[PDB]
Amino acid sequence: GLVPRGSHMEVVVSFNDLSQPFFVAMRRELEDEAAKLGVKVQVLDAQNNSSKQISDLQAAAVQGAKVVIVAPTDSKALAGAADDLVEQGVAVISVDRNIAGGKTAVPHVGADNVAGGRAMADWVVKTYPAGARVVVITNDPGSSSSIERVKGVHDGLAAGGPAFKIVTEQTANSKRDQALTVTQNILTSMRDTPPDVILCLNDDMAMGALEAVRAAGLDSAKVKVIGFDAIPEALARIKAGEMVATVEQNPGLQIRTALRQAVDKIKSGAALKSVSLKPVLITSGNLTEASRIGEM
Ligand SMILES: O[C@H]1[C@H](O)[C@@H](O)[C@H](O)[C@@H](O)[C@H]1O
Repeated sequence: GLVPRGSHMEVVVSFNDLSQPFFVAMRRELEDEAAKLGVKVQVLDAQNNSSKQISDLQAAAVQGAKVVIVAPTDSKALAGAADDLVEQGVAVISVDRNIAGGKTAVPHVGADNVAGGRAMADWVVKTYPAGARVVVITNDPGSSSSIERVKGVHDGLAAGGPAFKIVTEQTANSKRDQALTVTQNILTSMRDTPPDVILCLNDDMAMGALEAVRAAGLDSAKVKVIGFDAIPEALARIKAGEMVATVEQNPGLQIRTALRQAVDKIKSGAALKSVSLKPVLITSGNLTEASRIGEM
C-alpha cells in the first residue's frame, strides 16, 4: 500500500497488526510526531502475517525507503528481512518488540518487558504472602514482548516458591475474543478451586478475562485480574474496583523516540541506538501516572 516518495523526509512504519487497540493508539502518537518533525510516514499493516510484513518491507526498500521502523509479527521470523534491508543500505529500527537472531544487531526501542512481567509477579508475591493460584494468559506468542513478559512473571513466581502455583499458562494471541473463551475454559477446568489471580499480558485480553470471571458467576475481588498497557478502558476498570492493576509502558514515547532517531538518521547520518523504557505498575492509588489517564 506504498505510494512514491516525494523527498528524503519519509519513513516507512510497519505494524504487526493494526487491529490491536494498543497499536491503533500508538499510530495516533506516530502521526502527531510525524507532523511535528516534518516527515511523511507511510504506515503498513502486516495483518498478523509475517509473509506480508516481509514483502511490505522488501517493497519499501525497492521504492527507496532509507529508514524503516518495524514492530515485527514474530521477532525471529523477521531477522532475515532486517538483514537484507541493512545489506541494501536501509536502516532498520524495531519498536515495541525486537528483531533477533540475525547477522546484524537491530536497534530496538521498547519497554523493559522482563521488568514489566516481574512487576506483575512481584505484586502477586506481595499481595499473597502465603501463596496463590495463578493463571497466565499470554500475548502475541512470537513477539519478544511476550517471551520477555512471561520470563519476568516466571522469575517473580519462582522467587516466591512452590506456594505460588502457575496452574496453567496459555496464549490468547492478543485477542479479546480468545481471551474470553480461553479464560472460561480454564475457569471451568478448576471450578472447584478457582484461581486467585489471572495475569493477562495485555489489557485487551484482560477485559476478556474480566468478562469470563463475571460470566462464571465469580467475584472480581476473589479472582483478581491484572493486565498490561494501561489503556483507558482498563484504567476505568481499576477506578471501578473491578481490575486491580495494569502496567504502563509509555507507547507514545516508544514510537516518538523511534521516529526522532529515524529523522536524525536521515538528516545527519546519526546512528540508531537501542532504548529500553522502565515500566510502572498502575493501581488505583497512582492512576494518574498512566500516560493515557486523560482519555479515561
Ligand atoms: O506491547 C504490546 C502490547 O502489550 C499489545 O497490547 C500486545 O498485544 C503486544 O503483543 C505487545 O507487544
